Amino acid sequence: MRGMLPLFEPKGRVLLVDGHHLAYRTFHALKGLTTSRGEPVQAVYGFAKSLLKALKEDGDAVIVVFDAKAPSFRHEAYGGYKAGRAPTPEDFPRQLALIKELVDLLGLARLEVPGYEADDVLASLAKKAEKEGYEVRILTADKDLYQLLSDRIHVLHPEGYLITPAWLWEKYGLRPDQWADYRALTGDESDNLPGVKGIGEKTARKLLEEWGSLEALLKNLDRLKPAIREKILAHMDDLKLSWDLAKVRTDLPLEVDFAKRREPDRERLRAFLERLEFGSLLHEFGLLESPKALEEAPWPPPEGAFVGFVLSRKEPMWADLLALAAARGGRVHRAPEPYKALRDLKEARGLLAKDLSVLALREGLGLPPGDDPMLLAYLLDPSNTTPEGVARRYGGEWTEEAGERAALSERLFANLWGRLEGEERLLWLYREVERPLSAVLAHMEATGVRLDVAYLRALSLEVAEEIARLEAEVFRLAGHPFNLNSRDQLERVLFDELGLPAIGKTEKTGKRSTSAAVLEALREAHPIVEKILQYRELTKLKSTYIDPLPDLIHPRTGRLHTRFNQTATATGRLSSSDPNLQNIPVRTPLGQRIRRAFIAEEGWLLVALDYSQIELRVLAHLSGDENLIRVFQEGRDIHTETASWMFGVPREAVDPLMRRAAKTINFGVLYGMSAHRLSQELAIPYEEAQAFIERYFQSFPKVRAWIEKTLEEGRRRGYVETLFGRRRYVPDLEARVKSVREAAERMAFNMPVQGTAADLMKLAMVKLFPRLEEMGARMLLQVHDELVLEAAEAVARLAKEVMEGVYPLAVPLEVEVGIGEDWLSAKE
Amino acid sequence: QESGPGLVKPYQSLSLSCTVTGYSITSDYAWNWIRQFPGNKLEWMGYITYSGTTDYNPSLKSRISITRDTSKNQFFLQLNSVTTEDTATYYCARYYYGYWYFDVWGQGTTLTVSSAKTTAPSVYPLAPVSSVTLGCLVKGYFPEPVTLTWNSGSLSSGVHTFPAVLQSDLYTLSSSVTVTSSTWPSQSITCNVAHPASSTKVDKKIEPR
Amino acid sequence: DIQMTQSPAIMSASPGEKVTMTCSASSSVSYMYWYQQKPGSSPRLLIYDSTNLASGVPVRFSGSGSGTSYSLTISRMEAEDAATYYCQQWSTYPLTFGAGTKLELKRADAAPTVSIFPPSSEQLTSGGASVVCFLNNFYPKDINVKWKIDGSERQNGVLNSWTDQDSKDSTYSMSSTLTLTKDEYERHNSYTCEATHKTSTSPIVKSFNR
Repeated sequence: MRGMLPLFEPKGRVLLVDGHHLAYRTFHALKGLTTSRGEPVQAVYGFAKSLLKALKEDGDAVIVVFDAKAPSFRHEAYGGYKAGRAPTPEDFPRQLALIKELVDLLGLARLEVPGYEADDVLASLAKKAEKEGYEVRILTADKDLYQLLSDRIHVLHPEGYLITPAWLWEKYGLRPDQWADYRALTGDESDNLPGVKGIGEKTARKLLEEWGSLEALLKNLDRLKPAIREKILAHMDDLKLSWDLAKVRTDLPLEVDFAKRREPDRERLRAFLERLEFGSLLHEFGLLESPKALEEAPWPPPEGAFVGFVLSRKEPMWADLLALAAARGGRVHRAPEPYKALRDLKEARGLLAKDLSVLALREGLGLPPGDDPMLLAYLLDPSNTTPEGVARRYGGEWTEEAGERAALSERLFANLWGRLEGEERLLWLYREVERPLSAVLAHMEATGVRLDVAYLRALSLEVAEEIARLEAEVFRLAGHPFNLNSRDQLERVLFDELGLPAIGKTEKTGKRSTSAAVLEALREAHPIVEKILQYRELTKLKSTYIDPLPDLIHPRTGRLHTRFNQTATATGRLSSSDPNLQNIPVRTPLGQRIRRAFIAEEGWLLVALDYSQIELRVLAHLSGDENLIRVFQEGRDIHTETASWMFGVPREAVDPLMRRAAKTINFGVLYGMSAHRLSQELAIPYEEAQAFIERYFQSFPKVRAWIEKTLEEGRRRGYVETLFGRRRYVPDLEARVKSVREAAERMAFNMPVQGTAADLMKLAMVKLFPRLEEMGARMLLQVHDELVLEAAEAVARLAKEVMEGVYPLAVPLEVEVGIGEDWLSAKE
Repeated sequence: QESGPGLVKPYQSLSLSCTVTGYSITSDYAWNWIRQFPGNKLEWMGYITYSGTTDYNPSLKSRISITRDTSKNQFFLQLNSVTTEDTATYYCARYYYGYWYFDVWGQGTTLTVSSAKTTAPSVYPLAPVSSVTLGCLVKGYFPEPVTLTWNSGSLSSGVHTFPAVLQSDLYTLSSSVTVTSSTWPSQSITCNVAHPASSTKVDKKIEPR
Repeated sequence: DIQMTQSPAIMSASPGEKVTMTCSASSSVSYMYWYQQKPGSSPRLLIYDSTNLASGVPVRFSGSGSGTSYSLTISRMEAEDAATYYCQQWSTYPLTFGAGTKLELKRADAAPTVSIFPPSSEQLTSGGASVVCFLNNFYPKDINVKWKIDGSERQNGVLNSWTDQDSKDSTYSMSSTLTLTKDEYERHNSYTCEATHKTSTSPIVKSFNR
């Protein structure tokens, strides 16, 4: 339930936050934040940012309280010199000794009740102000308080967004008055409760709403179905330990008067933050102004300016530069000659800084990319992956003229940089990852890959034979020759061979629907509809079409140029375009023949390297599973060791049947999957499929806890953070329909796996770029988690050292190398 | 299904929306926007990916705006400063990517940019002459279009629907059906007309007068 | 931005003939996209880049072209191939479609079914009177409809509307409506609707008296 950044302390019409679990949150995350001396400041940093985010909505005042539980030296350290003490480790109580003074300096009050827990204090102050006439809002991070949501009591946070009381009836479906019984059968972190079983794929995560009809665990009921009643009477003294969540009593003896804000002491406020090196982010209280009507200027000194350009087509390599401008101090610097203006500039700074550098490298000019507003908005919200969308949302427009577009890049920097300075996790991703990567992608598009012009023509007649054979197969059946592919003439054959049933909840009735997913469910019976869907997969390449590789070759260089977008994706990968090599059918005899066309120069060789099971390695690092890290530390196979601990057989007695069943779960865990989806891929039944997911969690305990931690930090957070700090704004994780919520959860635990795996590649490409310039090698492609280079034996060993030793992880990374003349000779 | 207004005034902002169910706008596929009619010449307006937007529209980027709402599972369209220069008749297309091609394509919807008011339709019955050939006259409406179906969509044989002609800020549409003499008038034949612009739904019977 | 032009626009062919149509650009064009659309449906795929056939597609269809002009050629025509075709490219282009080659089916010259219609009681109480005349099933599209009120020929107030070719038998249909007032209807008596076609030397006369 809600939360993302620490903070705390109620007051009428203001936030009602808690400061217990919010100190434990920022210690297990954002660990890469330290000073130049050697003082930790990874949790002390969340004070001047969170309380600032809430001050835009504002209210009256804020008070201050501490914890008083049995294990608290780390939690209640926010007032050690005041009152309160208990026992816990020595590594954290030194950091909170810096915030206790900054409390009374902003004009905030204080309160402390020793003996009673912090969770009991919030329940008392919520119901007391309701009777007086004040507006309150419960607010918390830990999954304990949500039952107190009623009239006049709302949901918000200084951390993130807003939720209503009707929004509680959406995903959950339960009422507030009975929400105390929700967490009494779930589990999650801090609460010891092991036992979910299964029965009907619901387990305990999707069963919750059925328990409302006759509780069973608390008062009445004797007999019922398994898993819904079997795990209550079996587990003794386990449910009697789960009542710590229910310990949120509203009847505690406390007076405390609600008063307004005090005078802020700004003389010492800035004195404490400078010793922490964060005394510069105090200029966030100002307002912003930006119009598209700017001034003009000629050519005198335009160093460090924001450029803008006009092209003939969206592809930089073939396009002609029609106009070029610059912006410094709110003035537009127009040019009479486009090709001459490229030599007067130091660096391409502004919108689409990568795409302009590619135009310069063709003419013979080394232009480096600097700052770009496209990458600034990408880190704050992944929905803004357009030069148009960043302008229209934040205040501005995107025209066809270069003079107005150059002046836009100056303003889109002023507004987005202010929001990025308060984010240290995104500044690391902008200085060390994004900006220097723009210099790498610019060279892969400018140089390109050489193709074998004698193979593509021969393949054009080879595949043509496979087409004519399957075309003659449908002509042999049904009798009369007709016009295929056309929806109007396909129904005429279905008139002769009657067989048209329903599909499901996926929208029907229209004319667009009779070309999307029609006949895809009918293949399980008739062979006539199978030789048209197997044909839909045999004849694709560039989906029916075949984009000519020898004709798309530049008349100047002689190589194919592929555009790599740095933003695009949601996870954090580099999506290609012209040609889109991101989605190629692998391990298939069709997609393997397309790679044979991609060769190197007359004396150069292709060195293709691929990340061997990185998506399974990252799963172990973010969880901390002692059994999953064990497989990689030794250097064994993951698909074999999983099936060993599940069935109870040794690693050598594992046959191809059990290794297959384990492979489907190891690839399914990336997006979660379900027992219904697992039953369709394998020959295993519905009731037997549930046991295969349980044996996976019995062998790997911390992995189950991680899914519960991501479901926590997702439905409540709004986004899903990675190891480095990437965002993913999705409010879909709290929906009414079963089809919208399930699709949202599938995207929750999919970004910290596929995104970090892509970020380790992004950070590797930056460190490998200086080493390629001296060795005489170059970078070419980036598909999925594979990097293709062109040099050969000396570079293969150097590239392996950079990719593996990119960041110190808990698991040992392994990369598979491959040297050859072509992409098929190198394989992975 | 294309949802939006049937009429819009000059120099204003247009708001359209194509709804989707089943396959969400977060799994895969890019959703395009392309128009057609009356000159049969088409024009592009851009797309919207699963991740966010990623669109790169044509030379006229100062007016078009593409946004979305993932919670409701639909994508909006905003065309600022809409004039008479816009050809109109918007279709919601879709790209596949990885391997590029257009396959599906939207509904249609005939929107017109004018300063005139929305008018209601008037249905008049016509008597069959020669080998029994009926008719339905719909005139005095603004703007396009009207869904005409004979016997609630049961009779489809011999149905010839004529297009609407513009005669000074007014439209006139007609239709005709041909059946046997053993049918009329032992069996009731009716003209069902429905206008989505004025919300005027009225049923009219063909009586022997 | 390049301009796409399809030569020609409207053309007809009989079942069994050899059809040919071309799509041309202004500059050096690489690769082409081909589409198809029937009256009352969404546009789909058919032929792809330069020559070969797509998922499905009959063996009678074939492509050609390289450089400036790309064409489509059909060796055997049928009654189900008549539809509208479009062309697009993605080489040196931000993607835009062509004009539209509307291919129709050719049949025998048939005579028109003309019938004159009188106005209803609901229209005369309002204040107007519209005399309609439906002409169904005929070949070709060229036809001259003349309105003669009591001897004199009327040309003003005639709303002509032509339809597209059918998919069942492939024929043309036209509608002519003469919108007049109530005061001009009660003044006159006889109204005629003629039809001059290729199939007949003399016009098809149909009139009624009040």
